[PDB]
Amino acid sequence: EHAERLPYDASKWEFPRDRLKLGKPLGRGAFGQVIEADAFGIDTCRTVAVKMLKEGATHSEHRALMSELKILIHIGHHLNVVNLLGACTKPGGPLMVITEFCKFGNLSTYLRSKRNEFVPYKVAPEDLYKDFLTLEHLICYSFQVAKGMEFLASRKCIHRDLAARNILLSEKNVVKICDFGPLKWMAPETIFDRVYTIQSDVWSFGVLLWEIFSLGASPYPGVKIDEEFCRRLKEGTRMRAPDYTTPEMYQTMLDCWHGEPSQRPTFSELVEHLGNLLQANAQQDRHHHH
Ligand SMILES: Cc1ccc(C(=O)Nc2cc(CCCN(C)C)cc(C(F)(F)F)c2)cc1Nc1ncccc1-c1ccncn1
Repeated sequence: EHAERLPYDASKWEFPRDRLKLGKPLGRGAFGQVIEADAFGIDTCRTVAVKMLKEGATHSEHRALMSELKILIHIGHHLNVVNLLGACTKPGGPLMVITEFCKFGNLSTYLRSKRNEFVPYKVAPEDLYKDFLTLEHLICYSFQVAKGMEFLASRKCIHRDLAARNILLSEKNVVKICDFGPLKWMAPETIFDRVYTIQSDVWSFGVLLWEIFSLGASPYPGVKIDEEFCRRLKEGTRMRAPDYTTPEMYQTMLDCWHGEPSQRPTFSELVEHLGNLLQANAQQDRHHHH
């Protein structure tokens, strides 16, 4: 791709390193570290996530982070794709990529923490279920990720590692697709022939759906991921319905796991379908609408 070579609109993206208050670490990789920070005037004060290139990084590592920055800029804006807010690329400090901060963390861990705080739907008095998750929340998250993937697809992208661990949750129940840089999430064609396409991302989306409606459980419980797993997968064996799913959502997972990639729904069809399911669920209770 050589994305690092793309023109850089510094007036639009460059942020002064001295306008950042660096905080607690959020993660680390071969590239360096990601830390939480407060930025002033990146749009006031706003909390952000900063991916920083380690000192003494190799040329390939440096090139890789710059590439990621240019790719994020190329992709463009979408509510459900982690928002790039700026970068620090000029001399005087490390290369830094700045994104919005999602306070609730990854979806897998978050959902897991709400297992004792979930009900299919609230009933008045609703304060008995304050901050509880409901089927509406779960369908909503599913819908948003589909919207985000439909967007990435429209921009000719292939995610390749779609999973709950790569989805962050921000305020107002808005989720963001990320790629922090996965056999249980791979389509058969990917496992056996290393083939990656938007349709294999759909298969992974199906696993993500299972993760969502199991409230953060690990895929394929009780199964060792080995040649026997691959044999049975290719044969048609699929995960059973998760504990918090609806019949419609489970069939959607099955659809996403069709053996033939061309027969799996497209993200556009998933957006349509999940949107309808969400609307039906959101307007179902007429209690407050007399
Ligand atoms: C700072 C930063 C920079 C870039 C990204 C990120 O997802 N980048 C990225 C990069 C790419 C292309 C490059 C992929 N490489 C494998 C890295 C695609 C996406 C897409 F489209 F899938 F969303 C996303 C996440 C983050 N955020 C982050 N990273 C590591 C740990 C924790 C966070 C975090 C915590 C809370 N709030 C926001 N970010």
